[PDB]
Amino acid sequence: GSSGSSGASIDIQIIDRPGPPQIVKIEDVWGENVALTWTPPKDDGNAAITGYTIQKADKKSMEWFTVIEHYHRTSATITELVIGNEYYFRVFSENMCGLSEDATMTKESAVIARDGKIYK
Repeated sequence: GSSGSSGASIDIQIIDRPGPPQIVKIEDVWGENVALTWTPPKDDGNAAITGYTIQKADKKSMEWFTVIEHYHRTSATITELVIGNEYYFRVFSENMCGLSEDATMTKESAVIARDGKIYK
């Protein structure tokens, strides 16, 4: 097919805390590293999305420890992971306001193990 769309005369410039990422998935997990994959915002209209803060936590103390801040890419490889357990992860949104009030937590947890299934 073929179609387009263009035409508007308004500048909705309403600054405010950045929302969470469209979604957050886990590319995969191998050895003692985890691969996270979050999608970009649908807004992206206020403050150049500086980056995205990642936080990992275990199902033991559910403690969140700043993994990375003011990032760039949309994917980051986690480290320091113990094989034979699970862990969570949440991606935040920064720019100027601060950290997104809410974070898109992986629908599921990543099971650490010395293996990798190429499901894609």
